[PDB]
Amino acid sequence: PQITLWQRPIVTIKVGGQLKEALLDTGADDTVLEDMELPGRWKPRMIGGIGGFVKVRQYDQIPIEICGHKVIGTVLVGPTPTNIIGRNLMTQLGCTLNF
Amino acid sequence: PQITLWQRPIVTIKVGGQLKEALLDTGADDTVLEDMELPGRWKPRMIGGIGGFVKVRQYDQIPIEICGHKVIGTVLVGPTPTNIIGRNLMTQLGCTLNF
Ligand SMILES: COc1ccc(S(=O)(=O)N(CC(C)C)C[C@H](O)[C@H](Cc2ccccc2)NC(=O)c2ccc3c(c2)[C@@H](N)CCO3)cc1
Repeated sequence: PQITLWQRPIVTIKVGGQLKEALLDTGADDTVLEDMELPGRWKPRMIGGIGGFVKVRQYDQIPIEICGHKVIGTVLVGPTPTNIIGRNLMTQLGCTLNF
Repeated sequence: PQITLWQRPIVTIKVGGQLKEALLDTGADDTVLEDMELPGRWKPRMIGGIGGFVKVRQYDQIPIEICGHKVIGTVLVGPTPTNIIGRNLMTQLGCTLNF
């Protein structure tokens, strides 16, 4: 698809069995999801953004379906107010910024 | 330009007389710059990032030069870790996301 930016670039994802909405975010190094239940070991991590620093849980090699395409990568889980799809997964969709 | 996302999409911009590096950010509704002094008056505004809400200054009708392009819009100034270009300016560039 081609997605313009007159509104938020929001897509449907499926992770941990659940369908969710998420934001395609070229400013995010990594993918950050709102608190949910995910299986497997994780490791604590700190990320920094506009509101300061937040503590997230880092999950490795987590499968995520984005608009029907299965990708896999690191997923951070924590108290973000919005599900965010980072570059680490957008590369795997073959996604580009065009102007 | 077609920009892949294997690395951060950084561009040089010219604003308020000054040359600066900023991040192309589809997850940002609005453009946000670190403390700067801009032409014109501002009003207070609260914006919400990954760590919570923060007070910024909203300047309207700020001209900005981005990748050989001239644009003009609202620029927010406040405690952001990195300068970010939001959708409000990227639409003026004609940016799209493409899978
Ligand atoms: C290592 O992985 C990460 C991933 C994401 C982040 S981040 O979310 O903190 N962020 C990094 C910088 C560029 C600020 C990138 C996103 O662009 C960020 C995501 C977000 C969107 C909505 C709500 C919370 C977070 N976007 C913004 O901070 C942002 C930027 C501008 C903006 C708004 C938000 C609106 N809430 C109000 C007006 O304009 C940091 C580290």
